[PDB]
Amino acid sequence: EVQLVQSGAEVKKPGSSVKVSCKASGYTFTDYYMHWVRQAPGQGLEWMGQINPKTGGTNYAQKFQGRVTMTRDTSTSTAYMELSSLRSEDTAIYYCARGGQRLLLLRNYYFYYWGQGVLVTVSSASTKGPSVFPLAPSSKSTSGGTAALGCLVKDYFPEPVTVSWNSGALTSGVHTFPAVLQSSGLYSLSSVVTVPSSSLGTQTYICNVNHKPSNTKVDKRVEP
Amino acid sequence: QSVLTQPPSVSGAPGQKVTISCTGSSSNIGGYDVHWYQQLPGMAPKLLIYDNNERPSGISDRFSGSKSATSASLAITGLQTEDEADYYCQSYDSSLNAWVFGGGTRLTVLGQPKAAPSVTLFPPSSEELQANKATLVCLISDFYPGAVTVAWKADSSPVKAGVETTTPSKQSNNKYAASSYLSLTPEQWKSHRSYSCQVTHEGSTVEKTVAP
Repeated sequence: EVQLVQSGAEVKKPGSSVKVSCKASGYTFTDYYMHWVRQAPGQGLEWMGQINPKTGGTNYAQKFQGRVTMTRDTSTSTAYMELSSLRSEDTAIYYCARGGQRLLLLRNYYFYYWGQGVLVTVSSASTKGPSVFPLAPSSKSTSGGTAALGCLVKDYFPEPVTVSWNSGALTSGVHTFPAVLQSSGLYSLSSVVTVPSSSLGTQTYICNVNHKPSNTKVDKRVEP
Repeated sequence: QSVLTQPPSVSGAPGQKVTISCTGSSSNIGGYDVHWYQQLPGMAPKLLIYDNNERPSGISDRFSGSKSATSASLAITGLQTEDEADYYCQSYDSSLNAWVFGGGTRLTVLGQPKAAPSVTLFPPSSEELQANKATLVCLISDFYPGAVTVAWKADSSPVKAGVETTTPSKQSNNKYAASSYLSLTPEQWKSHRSYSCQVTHEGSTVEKTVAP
């Protein structure tokens, strides 16, 4: 019935500014305060402030006083949160959430309706395609076996990358791991494929790695 | 960093009770109601309890809230795997003139058999070595519950430098996976007899080692 629809997902450099939008539908926009709540990844919830949609009046959380501007476009029923002088610790999911009714003297102060949230990633890193390296079959680390081989997708930015094997033909025994973020500001991941030892030399194994943000495709054949 | 205080994590067997504490002061909980949110992975927070002890429509009675002086508490009975989420308390602070949140409590529901991890350790490839880099890759999988720590040794000596380890992530089979990377110079790679990746799980260790 009421819906809060958000936009503005991106990857920013430190020093820049980002403007996130929250379009409200299903109620009279001007009847309720709108709040902004951020959540750095893996971390807690952080109230940023609120805006009165009728007047445009705002109240900002202490922490963000020098850097945040909340606005509203009543005609599009849209609330905006602009954060400036971004640094890496501003990497977060930014939510809008409806507050209590504007005119009520004692209004509710929980948040029932939330926007879906918008990821802002702040990094000094520049777009970088991965280097792909084969993880040659270690036969004596798959007890039972079979045997696991794979591909290391090293030093790319930003997320995401996708990997398949044999152009997607091989899907069984496939495990592609979540990426890690390094001190370089670059990501890395591995994809591995558990496979019958006697089939090592009979084909075989090609990892296809797609990194859209850099328009890089790598097809790495993994020899035993 | 966070004005209200919650325990970082709680856990329970399916069917059991868990309690999550939220502690504040006279300036917040002492003067205002406490609300609770359940955040499932990838979702916005979802109002779970409001005005200390009320449930929104749809929320099970297995969830109950209470408030007392300057703290509040969320009780969950008949714990279900579906309850696995992050829980936040929220109130308002009159001294700060601001909405305030707890730091969050991660609830794990132990809905699978305990399982030690499988550990696969890969040496640097010749290609990476030719790029004058070296990465050992330690892949950890099929462990439960999803908490491991990883120790790297160069021969017998621990290495802390150059180690980067992911947080555990839930596989499709409901067990967990994690990876750890050890960055080396190719000189470092060549100049030891071996490197080991030790994965500790529930006070038990599984180790793999490789050599140039």
